[PDB]
Amino acid sequence: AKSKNHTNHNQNKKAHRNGITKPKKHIFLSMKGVDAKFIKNLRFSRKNNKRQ
Amino acid sequence: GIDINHKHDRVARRTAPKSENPYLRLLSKLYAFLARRTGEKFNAIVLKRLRMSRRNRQPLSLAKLARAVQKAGNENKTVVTLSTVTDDARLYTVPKISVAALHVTEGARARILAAGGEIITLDQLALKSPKGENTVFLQGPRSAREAEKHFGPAPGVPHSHTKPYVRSKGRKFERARGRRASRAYKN
Amino acid sequence: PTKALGETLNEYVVVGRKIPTEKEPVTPIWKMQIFATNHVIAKSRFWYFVSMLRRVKKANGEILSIKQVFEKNPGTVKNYGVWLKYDSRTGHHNMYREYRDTTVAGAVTQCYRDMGARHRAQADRIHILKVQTVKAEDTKRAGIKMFHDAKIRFPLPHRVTKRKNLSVFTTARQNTHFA
Amino acid sequence: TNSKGLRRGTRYMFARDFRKHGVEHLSTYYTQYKRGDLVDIKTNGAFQKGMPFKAYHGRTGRIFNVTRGAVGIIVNKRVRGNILPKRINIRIEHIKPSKCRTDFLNRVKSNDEKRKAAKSAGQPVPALKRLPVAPRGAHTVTTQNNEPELLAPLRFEIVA
Amino acid sequence: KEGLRLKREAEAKGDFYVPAEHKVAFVVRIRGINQLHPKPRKALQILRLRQINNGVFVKLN
RNA sequence: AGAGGAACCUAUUCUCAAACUUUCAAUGGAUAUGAAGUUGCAGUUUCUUUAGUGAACUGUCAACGUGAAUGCGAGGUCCAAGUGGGCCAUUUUUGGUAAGCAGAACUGGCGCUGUGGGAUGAACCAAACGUGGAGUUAAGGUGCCUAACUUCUCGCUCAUGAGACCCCAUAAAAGGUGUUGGUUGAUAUUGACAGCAAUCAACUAGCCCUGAAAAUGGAUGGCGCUUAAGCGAGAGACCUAUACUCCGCCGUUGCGACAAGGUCGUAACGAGUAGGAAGGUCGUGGCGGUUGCGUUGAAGGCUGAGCGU
RNA sequence: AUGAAAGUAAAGGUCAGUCUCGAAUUGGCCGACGUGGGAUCUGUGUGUGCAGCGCACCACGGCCCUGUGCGUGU
RNA sequence: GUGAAAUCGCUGGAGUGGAACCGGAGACAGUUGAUUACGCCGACGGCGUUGGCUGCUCGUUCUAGCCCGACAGUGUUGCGUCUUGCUGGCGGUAGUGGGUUCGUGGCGGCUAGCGUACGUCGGUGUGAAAGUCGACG
RNA sequence: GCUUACGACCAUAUCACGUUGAAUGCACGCCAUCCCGUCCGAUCUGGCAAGUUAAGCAACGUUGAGUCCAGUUAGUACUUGGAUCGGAGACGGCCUGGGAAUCCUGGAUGUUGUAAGCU
Repeated sequence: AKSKNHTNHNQNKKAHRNGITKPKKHIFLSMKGVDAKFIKNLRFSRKNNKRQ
Repeated sequence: GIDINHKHDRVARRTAPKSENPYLRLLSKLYAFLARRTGEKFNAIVLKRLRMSRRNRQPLSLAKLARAVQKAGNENKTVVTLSTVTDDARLYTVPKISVAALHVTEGARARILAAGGEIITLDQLALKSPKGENTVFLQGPRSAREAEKHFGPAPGVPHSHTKPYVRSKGRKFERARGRRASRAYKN
Repeated sequence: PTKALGETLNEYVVVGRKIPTEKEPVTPIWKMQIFATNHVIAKSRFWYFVSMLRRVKKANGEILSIKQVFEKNPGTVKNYGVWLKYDSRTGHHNMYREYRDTTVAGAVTQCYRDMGARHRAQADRIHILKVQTVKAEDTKRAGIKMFHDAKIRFPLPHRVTKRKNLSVFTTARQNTHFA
Repeated sequence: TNSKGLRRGTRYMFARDFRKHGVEHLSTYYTQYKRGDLVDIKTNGAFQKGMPFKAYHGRTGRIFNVTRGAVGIIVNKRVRGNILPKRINIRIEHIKPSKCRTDFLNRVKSNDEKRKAAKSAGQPVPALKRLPVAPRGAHTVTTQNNEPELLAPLRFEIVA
Repeated sequence: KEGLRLKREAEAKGDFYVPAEHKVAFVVRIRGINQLHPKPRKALQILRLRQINNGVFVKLN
C-alpha cells in the first residue's frame, strides 16, 4: 500500500484556469526597503520645500 | 460546439431592492423610471444605492455634511445621500444645509432645522432636481466597520495587522507564542 | 506524405531563386520540371528539391514563375524512358523504366501507378530523375518493344461484358467469344 | 528527493567561462546604476557574497535601491498561478545593464525629435509607428548573364 | 490589365516579372474544439476562430 | 595499432563517457515596447560632492499628445462546499529480462461523457450534447448481413483453409530454379547457350511459399470472395453523427423598450459526477388571518377526459 | 488605546517673528493633514475636450497616543 | 366503519421457437371531438426562405494542333542521296482551330423541406342517432 | 613616426627565434654616510650619473605554434508541429518550420582614452 506518489500533472491547468495574475503597477512606488540614510534625507527634503 | 467559457456568463446584480419596505420599493420604481427616461448617470447611481444592501450604506455624519457645504461653491447645492445622517457631538457649529436623504436621526434633524436648513426626501428630490442638478453626492465610510478590521491577511502572517477573533482581551488571550520574540517568534 | 493524387498528373516548369542579399546582390536562377497534381504541390516540391541541391530553403528564396506545360502534339504516340530513384523497405535503388504514351505527363503517371503496383512504393519515396522520349530502336524493355511492329495484330480472347442498366436476371445466353 | 541547498545543480551555471577566470575587470564597478533601471542577473561564481539565488539567474529586474556595492532589484517570479515581485539584494558583480530599455528610450528620443522637427518646419506629422514587415512588392528579375540553370534530382550513389 | 501587360513584356525579352505577394488571406477553421494544445488553442481564439467552418479575413505580414 | 627518434620522446591511429568537455542547436524561459511619458523652469535636503557637484523629491509650474500585430471591458472584497486512492495515451525517461509491472516530465483525455466509426471495448479516430425539421459533411465506408457501386483505370498474387485496414489483439534468424520488376558484369550475328536468336552469372525487392506445435467446436465480425468481395497506385459518384448551415419552439445570459414582483423585443448560447446557488399557483402537517365547499354526499379508495418539461 | 505592571493616554497646517540658532521659543489665522487617481456635481469650449470642488475607496507620505532601544539637555 | 398493495381464483379477448420487461416510429383494435361564412382535415397553384440535381452561352488565363518551310531520323507503301508514309524538335499563323482556367459573368430545365404578399377547390360537421370526417391510440 | 605615467577592452595583445632602435624617456647602471630591510644593499630602501643599448622595452621579420575572423562541412547532423504514414520490430522517409559543430581551406597578428614630453 504505497502512498507517496508525487506528481505535477494537473497543476498548470489549475494555475491557468483563473489566469496567471501579473504584479500590480503601484509596486514600484513604495519606498519600502530603501536605504535608511537616503530615506532620512528624503524626509528632511520634503519637510522643508515651501509650497508657494 | 464552440470554444467559449460560461463561467462568467451571469453577473450577480440587484434588479430590485431585497427589502419588502413598500416605500423603498416605490422609490426604486420611481428612480428606475427616472434613470431609464432622463438617461442620467446621477439617476442611475441613486437607483443602485436604493437597491443596495444596508451594509454598503454606512451612516454619514453631520460633520461631513457641514464640511461638504462649507466648500467654495457648495453653499447652495443640495446634498444627496442614501445613508443615514447622524448627529455629531463633536460638531459645534452647523451651517445652512439642504439635504435629501432616506433617514435623518432626531438630533441631526433638529440641528439642521435649527440652523436654517432644509430636509427633503428622495421623491421631493425627484421634483426639485429631476436630472440631479446642483447636487453634492455623499455617502458614509464603507470600510469603517468592526467586521472589516478582521478582513485581510491572516493575523499570523508577516506584516499583518488584521484583528483576530479572540474571546476576550488580556495577557492570557493570544499574546504569548508567535506574538513576541520571547516565545518562539514574532511575525 | 506527398501523394500522386489525380488522374494524369500535370506538368509544371518552376523557376525560383534565393532572395538577393547585400553580400550576394545577384543570385543564380534555378529551373525545374515538376509533375504534381496542382501548382501548390508543384511549388512545394520545387522547394524540396532545390533545398536538397543548394543551400536555400523556401524562407530565404522566392518563386519567379510557375507555368503549366501542355503536350505539344497529343495526337502522336511516343516511347518514354523514365530514370527514377526510390526507397524500398530496406535500401535505395535506381530504376530505368519505359512506357508508351501520347503525353509525358501520362507516361509519368503510368510510372507512379506501376511503381505502386509492382513495388508497393508510394509517391513520397520516388524521385523522378529524368524523363525523355526514346527512339524505337533505343528501347530496352520487352513489354514496350513488342509493340514496335507494323504488322501487330491480336484478338480479344475471353471478353466478359457487364450489363449496365438492366435487370440482374436474364434468360439470354452469355457469349465470351467474338469472331 | 533532491537536497535543498542553495547551490544545488549550479555546477555549470555558477562556473566561469572557458579562459575567462581570474581578476574581474573594473568596468563592472564603473558602470552606473540608478533606481528604476533594468538589469540582467547573471551570477559570477568568483564572488560568493551577495550571490543571487539560482532561480533569478538570467532574469531581468528593476532596481529599487542602490547601496554602497550592491543594488536591490524587483524580479518577477512565478509561483503557481501568481507572479510575485520578489526583492533581492545583489552585488554589482552579478549584475549587468539591460539594453532592452535603453533601445526603447532611444526610440522615444528619436520620435520626440522627429515630431518636434516636423512641427517646427511645418511638415506633416510623420509616421512614428513600428510596422510588421509587409509582403514583398512587385519587381522584375533579369536573366542577362544569369540564365536559369536546369536542376534535376540526383541518382543514388553508394558512398562506402 | 497592367499586371498582364508587365508579365507579357518581361516574357518577351526573357525576364521575369514577379507580382506582389498577396496581402490578404481568408482562414477557415476545419477541426473541432477538442483535444487541442494550449498554444494553437489561444492562437485560434485570437484569430476569432472558435468553431468549425468559422472564417475570418487576415492581413498577411 | 603500428610508425619516426624494452621503456621513454615525437607526430599519428581504432573505439568510447549518466556523475568528460573547447563548441553548441530546435523546442524553451525572462524583461521592455510612452500620459503613472518626454523636454525644459524653479524650489527643498541635515544625504553626496572640492564644488549645482550629484541623487532624490516638490510645484494647482509650461509645451508636446497616445508610438508594434491580433483579440477583448477591467479590477476589488467577503462567506463557504467537495477534493487531498487516480488511471490512460503520443513524445522524453529511471528500475527491471520483461510485465495489462514500479517511478517521473510536457500536453491531451477518462474519472465527470453521451454521440458517428474501430464487429465488441473508460481512454483509439471523428466530434462534445436543450427539443424538433431540411440540407451538407467528419472519421468510417458502399457483394449480402447493412444505408451507399458486384462503378471506372493499371498492375501483382494461387497458398492441400492465401489475404484482407491506427491503437489491435504476436512473429524472427535463415531459405525457394514460384512468379514479377530492377542493378551490375559478361558473351552473342567475324552467328551466343542445349542436342547429337538472344544467352550466362551474381545480386536486389514486391506478392506467394517453408521456417510456423496445444489442449470444449470457432472465428479478416459472419457468410463468402480468386481479371476478387485480396495486395498497391488512382478516378467518379454515393451513404452516414447529438458535428456544420438554415428554419421553428423552450429556457439561460447580455442588452433594450414600455406607466412593471409584469409584459415584450433582440443577439449569442444550452455536456456534467462530487459540490454550490436559484425558481417551484411541486407535494405534506400545524398556527394567526382570509376564501369557499359539504348527508342533494367530505376525507379515504379504484379508475376514463385532459393540463404541466 | 497601549504596557507584564506601576502607569500613561491620541491637533496639527500655514504665515510671520525673537533667538543663546537650538532635540529652542512667541503670535496671529485656519483647523481634522498633504499628494496622485477618483462616480457624480459646477464652469466653459467643441458624441468629445479643458478647467474647478471632490464622496466612497485605493496608493504613496506626514504628524499624534502607548511600549521599548539609543540619546540629550531646559 | 372504510377496505389499499403484494398474492390469488373465475369469465371473455389476444399472444405464445432457450427469458420477460423497456425507448423511438407507424399500423390495427379502441377511445374521443365535430358552428354564405367559420371550424377539422386534404389536393393543386402563387409568394417568402433554405435548398438539391442538371443544361446552354459568352468571355479570361496558359497553351496548342490543322496548315506552310527547311533540316534530322525511320515500327514504312510502291517500284534505295528513290518514292509514298510516319516521327522529331526549329522557324512561321494569314486562315482554321480545339484543350485548360476561372468570372463582383448572361439565359435556362426538373424538383424538396419549412412558413403563409395569398389564391382555386374538394371531403366532413350546425337536433337526433347512424354513417362520415378529425385527433389520439 | 615615437617615449613615459595612469588606464579601458583583456592573446588580432600570448609564445619561440632573429634584425633594427634617431630624440625624449624607460632601463640597465655606480655607491651604501643617512632612512629602511635583509644570512646576503640579490630583493626592498636611500645618495647619485662614470658607462651601455648587452639585456629589458618598442617596431619589424617567420609559406612559425597559439589566438581571432571568415569559407567549407551543409541545408548535412539534430530538431517543433502532422499523418487510419512505410515497417514484425529496431527504425525510416514524407509534409510543416528552425538549423549546428569538427576535419580541411583562406585571411588578421592589437585597438584606443587622459596627461606630459621627443621628433
